[PDB]
Amino acid sequence: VYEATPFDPITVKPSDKRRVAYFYDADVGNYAYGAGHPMKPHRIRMAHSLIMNYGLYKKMEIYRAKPATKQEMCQFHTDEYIDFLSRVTPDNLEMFKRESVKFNVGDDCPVFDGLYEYCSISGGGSMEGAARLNRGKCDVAVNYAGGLHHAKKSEASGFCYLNDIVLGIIELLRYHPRVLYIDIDVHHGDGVEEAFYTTDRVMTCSFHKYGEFFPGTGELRDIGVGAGKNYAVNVPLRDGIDDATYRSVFEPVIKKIMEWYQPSAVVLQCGGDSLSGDRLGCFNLSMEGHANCVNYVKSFGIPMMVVGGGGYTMRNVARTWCFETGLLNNVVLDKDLPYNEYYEYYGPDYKLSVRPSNMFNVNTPEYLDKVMTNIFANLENTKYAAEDLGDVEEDSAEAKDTKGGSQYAR
Amino acid sequence: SQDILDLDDLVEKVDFYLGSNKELFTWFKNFVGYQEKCEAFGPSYKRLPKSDTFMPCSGRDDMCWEVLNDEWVGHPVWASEDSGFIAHRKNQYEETLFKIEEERHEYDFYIESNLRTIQCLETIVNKIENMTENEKANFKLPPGLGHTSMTIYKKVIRKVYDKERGFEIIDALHEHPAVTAPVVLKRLKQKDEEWRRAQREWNKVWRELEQKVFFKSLDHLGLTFKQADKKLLTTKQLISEISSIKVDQTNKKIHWLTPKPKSQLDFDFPDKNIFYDILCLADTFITHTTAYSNPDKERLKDLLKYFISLFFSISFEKIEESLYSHKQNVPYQQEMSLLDILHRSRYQK
Amino acid sequence: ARTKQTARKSTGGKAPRKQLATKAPHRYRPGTVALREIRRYQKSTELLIRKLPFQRLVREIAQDFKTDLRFQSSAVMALQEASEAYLVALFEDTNLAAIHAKRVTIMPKDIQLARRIRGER
Amino acid sequence: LRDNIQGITKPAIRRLARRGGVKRISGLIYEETRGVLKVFLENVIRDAVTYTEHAKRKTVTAMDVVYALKRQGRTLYGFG
Amino acid sequence: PKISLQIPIKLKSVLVDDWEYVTKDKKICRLPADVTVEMVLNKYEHEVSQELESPGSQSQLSEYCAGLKLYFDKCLGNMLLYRLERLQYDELLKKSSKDQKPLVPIRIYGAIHLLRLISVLPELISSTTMDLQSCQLLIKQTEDFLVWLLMHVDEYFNDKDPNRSDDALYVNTSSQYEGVALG
Amino acid sequence: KNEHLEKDSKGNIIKLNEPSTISEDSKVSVTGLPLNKGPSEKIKENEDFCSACNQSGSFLCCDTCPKSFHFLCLDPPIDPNNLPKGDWHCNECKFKIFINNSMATLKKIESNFIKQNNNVKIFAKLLFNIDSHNPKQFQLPNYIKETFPAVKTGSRGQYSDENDKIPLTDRQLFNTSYGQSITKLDSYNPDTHIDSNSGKFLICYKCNQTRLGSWSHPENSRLIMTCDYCQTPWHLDCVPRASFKNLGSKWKCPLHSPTKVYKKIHHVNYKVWKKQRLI
Amino acid sequence: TIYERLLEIKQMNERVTKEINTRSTVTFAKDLDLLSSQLSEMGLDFVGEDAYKQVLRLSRRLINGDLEHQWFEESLRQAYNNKAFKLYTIDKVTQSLVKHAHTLMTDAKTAEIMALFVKDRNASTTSAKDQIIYRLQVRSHMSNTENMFRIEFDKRTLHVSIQYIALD
Ligand SMILES: [Ca+2]
Ligand SMILES: [Zn+2]
Repeated sequence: VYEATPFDPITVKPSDKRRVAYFYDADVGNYAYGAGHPMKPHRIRMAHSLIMNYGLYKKMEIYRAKPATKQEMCQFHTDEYIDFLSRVTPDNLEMFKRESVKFNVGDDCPVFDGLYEYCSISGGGSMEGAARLNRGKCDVAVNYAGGLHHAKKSEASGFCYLNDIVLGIIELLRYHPRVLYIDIDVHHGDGVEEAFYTTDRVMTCSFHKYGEFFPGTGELRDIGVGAGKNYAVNVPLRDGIDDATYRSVFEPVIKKIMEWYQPSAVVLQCGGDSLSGDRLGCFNLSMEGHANCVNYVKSFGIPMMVVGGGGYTMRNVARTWCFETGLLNNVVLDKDLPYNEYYEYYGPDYKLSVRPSNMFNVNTPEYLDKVMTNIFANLENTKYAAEDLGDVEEDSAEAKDTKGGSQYAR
Repeated sequence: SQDILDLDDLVEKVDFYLGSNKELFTWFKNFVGYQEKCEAFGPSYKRLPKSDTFMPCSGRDDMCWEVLNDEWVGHPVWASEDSGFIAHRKNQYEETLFKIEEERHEYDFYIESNLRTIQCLETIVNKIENMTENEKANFKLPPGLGHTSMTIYKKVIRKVYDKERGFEIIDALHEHPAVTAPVVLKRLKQKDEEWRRAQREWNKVWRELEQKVFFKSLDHLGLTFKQADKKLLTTKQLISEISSIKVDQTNKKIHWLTPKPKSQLDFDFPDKNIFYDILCLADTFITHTTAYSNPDKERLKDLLKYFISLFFSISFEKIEESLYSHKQNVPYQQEMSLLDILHRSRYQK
Repeated sequence: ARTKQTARKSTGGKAPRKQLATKAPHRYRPGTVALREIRRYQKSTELLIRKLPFQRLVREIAQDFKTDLRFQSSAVMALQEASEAYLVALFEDTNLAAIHAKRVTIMPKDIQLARRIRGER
Repeated sequence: LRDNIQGITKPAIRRLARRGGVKRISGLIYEETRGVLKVFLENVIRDAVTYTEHAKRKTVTAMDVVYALKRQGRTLYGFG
Repeated sequence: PKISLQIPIKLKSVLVDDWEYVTKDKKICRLPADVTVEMVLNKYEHEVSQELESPGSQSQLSEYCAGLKLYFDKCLGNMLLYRLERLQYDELLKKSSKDQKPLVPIRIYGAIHLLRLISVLPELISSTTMDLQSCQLLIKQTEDFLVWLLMHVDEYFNDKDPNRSDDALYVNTSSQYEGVALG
Repeated sequence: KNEHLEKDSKGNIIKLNEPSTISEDSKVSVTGLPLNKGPSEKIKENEDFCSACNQSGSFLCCDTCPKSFHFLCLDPPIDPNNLPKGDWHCNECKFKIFINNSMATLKKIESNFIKQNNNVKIFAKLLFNIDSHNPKQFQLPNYIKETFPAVKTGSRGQYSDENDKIPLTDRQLFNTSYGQSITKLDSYNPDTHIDSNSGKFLICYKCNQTRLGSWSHPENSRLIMTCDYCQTPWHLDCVPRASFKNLGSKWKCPLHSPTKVYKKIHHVNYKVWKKQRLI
Repeated sequence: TIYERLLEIKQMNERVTKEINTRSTVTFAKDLDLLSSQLSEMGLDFVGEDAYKQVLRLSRRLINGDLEHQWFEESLRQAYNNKAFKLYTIDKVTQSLVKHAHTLMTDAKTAEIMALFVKDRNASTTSAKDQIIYRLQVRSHMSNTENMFRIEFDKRTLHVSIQYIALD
């Protein structure tokens, strides 16, 4: 059921005029993982710096989510794990040796200074994004600071300490009976899939590279257990997927899910790793082929939340996150960067484009038909049917932020 | 037949054997009585015991208990079969854009983290000069200096002021800011000016290096092409390739019963003007080449024009104008048959 | 008590963790062939030290004296034919020292003595 | 080029000493010879570079190594 | 010298499977098992006591059962635990002190751990200095026990998938339990 | 040729310290300019292995003898947070110390133990001896592992079977030219579609074709791998299969009999059958 | 092989030629000196000509030896978005084609094959048996081991079909 079709230019849908809410906490740029570490929270700041110069702040509503408390972080993570995060600092690593092995923290996911604060910025950012959708204040929430989908209940994996998406989804689940989670990061979203595997209230459709690629889970046969059987949907893609082939897979599958299992809300994790040129991911997706994924899910008309997730090349992910923020606001951005503080990065033509590479596309139409056939076989079973709650406090950040980002330097 | 294997599982396994012979497999499905139209656990996830699921969570509502998963767990060290993973290989040049990226971040992280302290202290410092000197005596700053982030202003002061010495600065900054904040702000601006002056000098180094090696980083196949071609364009593989198609049409004949057809390989030539383009290319190389002796090169030039004009029905005179024009860009013609060209003895006549 | 330490803090070993710390009949009696190996060498003049492993040894030494040197392919030879000879002389002197000590097998005692007596220490 | 002195093999030394005249070579030589050869080159090169570094050249040519060897007393013939 | 102990193949195939679950599959046995080393020997001592008539052998039997229990308590800590199971053993000691009752391994551990002690009995015998007539006394007596264990292998060693039954003798290990035990 | 901070809190602060800013940052010194810009510019006593495990980790070292132990291995286990104060000894050294300097002949010490417990007498020596040895990790005696030819001890003491693929040489994983990656044949290797020894083409079982495509058009090529037991080539498409699986374990091709069967009784819910191990 | 590599360039030639001309410098990158000017000075940017005709007169310089290899390649990287990587060995494939064409004049056994072909290709009226006559004579010149090919041409549809033959 895989029909190869050439890519079409991204067209904006005038039917939907969603009022977006953008969550930017100005501090989230100032945390650094290590000397050579791939995860660089700088990419949020540049992706925000570009956004303000297009004048997208005229359409969006800028918010600064109140950082997540220590208790609210525990509604997914066990109390022992969160308690370890609060105290742990580079000077304290000697005192904690049993924990640092038990909790996979500080060796690949380093214990950098400010470990707790950065995690506290991510969660209140996604959690409140769900809280605003529930109240009806915004049809979209954009929290690029968060999206860390690799963390587990008592373990930090894949650079992700606090799994905000689970915290975000649990907030949506208090109003919406069913929630759909869509993963477009090249890695398997094991952090969210393993959390919601049993329940049927969440479907975790994840696109990833299988074949002993981290975390080496997400095989096609993993479809959940117990009540949540068929309510998990993994699409194991091979190397070198590109713009035209990705659309021919993403769109048919998503269209099937939102027909058979009608979600009340979507949590779309716009992973930057899938883009071409990233240091850890191996796909050939360009921006237009990647931002089209967001435009398709938006077109359905149901409330969604966009989380940043993982992106390892600051130049590429900051460009595509700005373009995706354009599509949600019903504006297709011009292919000309505006002057911004981080201008020397986007070489060499200084245009807003992520150029697809030359690498050989290996997914074959005979293979993709067998993967998409099994999924459709399963999906025909999924017919529809100091605590703060509904944290809502938002802070109205733009008065403070307008002088940032918007540059008249010369 | 030993009642160890269920009937449905038997038919599923036989499918991998007799799948192609539809007339046979259908008979087998008819024979055993198979009728068409949980245990689907999956390979990734393993169940934990009941006791281990009791490790507490403080803020889990009743709703969270039904939704979240505690029994089933999956980890990389199990899915990897303990043998590890394979990371995607990267170019020699694509690893330069990664070295540059880190050098970019290292300068950018320290400068920007420094600015956020400058504004934090700048609003503070102006407050002191408003206050009375007696007042100045008692204006301690709570941690975070009233700012939103308690951690940022520590990692910046500790970097500048010598590691450990830096700790009693912060304590002095809280306990006695009126005389500490003006001094710390002064130096932090001074360290800002030095850091920026470096970046600009480092900006030229990074920009040109990215210019020399960017378009190579995208080019995964181009770098390895020059070596691959001479490996895969040879007298051997061009015959292995065409033979591989012949065996497929005859193999199935063994199994799928495909008839033996003609024309294993098919080519198509939609555009004529490529032929004058290839000829003028090989015309240039032949004249330039030093290996072929000058009298013989006239045959090499005259072979390609005649063979092409013969095989592809293109008139020879049309070809000669095309070469002539390409000669312009930079006395008699009897009928030279390709048959004449192929024998040296007749060629001299 | 004194406890060394653990060098690395993870159970996976980082092989499964991305950005890994650790994942990115007839026989001659003894001696009879020896002599046959000598007359097969003392009669020949071909270079004994393998060349491309020597080239990379000279470059490594040149670095800490000056950076970005470029050796003429002749001046890597002229080093090799020298350092081969230096050693062959040293080994003759050590063989003498061992024949002296009344054993046959040269040993580092013999090397160090044949250098000390030369005064080239 | 972290360790190249381990590139001068065990059969390399064994072949040399076989030319020298030995018969049985004790195991600790194969390591200890490397210690000698190394401290030989560090003297021959450090001189050859200086002749080069003087003439402003950036290439240690054979006419240098022959000179550096000459002061060592180990005069070399055949190159200049 | 070298002492030979003939373990029946079926029991010799169990152990290997136990060696696979604990080192490769990385699953450990539920420690408070249903058939512990104590009642296993309680049944065997009780089934064989009536079987044999001569009172002389009854003394030989009863002490081999009484002895094997006392030896098992001393032995389990030292050399009857794979590395991955050391932590689970530790938490039992740490639970025992809080419960204020001293841990007694024969009450806790299952029949498979008794078989581990039997497997290394020849190596333990050879290390010490014993009378030869007692060496054949233990080995013959043990070979009589293993034969009895073979007749009842079905209802001590059952192959149940831990994911499924949850009554299986082995239970999987969390990614946190495995981390500390191996790390 | 040699001959040739503290501040009066009322007062101002003495400057903390002149910043010794030699950071050796990834760029050479944060304050320093680029250096020479040559390229990049277009114009110009105790052992280290646990005596019990024989592996690495955090150790607790015996004082008398050069034997180190894990924190978990020693009996009873010792918390890394809380340790016995002062010097520590392995249970072996404690024994020798115990014996030595008191009732020194062991015999008499042991002769009391056997006489002490006459009921357990048959096990008397074995009980006494166990107090002297250090803690150990259980390893199956060789006469058990030698019964089954397939099983073999791994590098770490693991159970390694005929199923586990022999490990790839560390060079093969990380030392390859860019064009050809051994680990993944995802760069159009056409020599996969050939049988090395015989020279004929490998033919998939499902479709009875080999899809070796032209060098002109490589997208016509379909990837083929071979079973690790059967040696029957399969496309990565026919067995739906994402990749080659050359790291974890030998790939059992479909078409090979089951070695473990879970049968639902349809009335415990299930019965398990496992093939007898090869003796 | 040359025709397949060249044609796929000419098919893109209409789209690429428009794209190269219409690309514009960002004003914020032109006031400052940021955009690379290395190729513009050397002239290897397809600003003034159609892309395909320019690719030829760059290749003609490659065989002539005027243009360094790494500069010829880099010019097609920026001009064609890495799409045209196959034209990196147009100098060598041209060479191998000439070398093989040289074998046709020499190797008098092979030349005698195209001695027959020219006569057959000139024949308008060929009986069915005439082809067999043509085939059997050609088989006489090859050794009984070599495996002759059949290249078939259709004038109306410019369709060339090659059949692999290893008959008696
Ligand atoms: Ca689910
Ligand atoms: Zn990712």
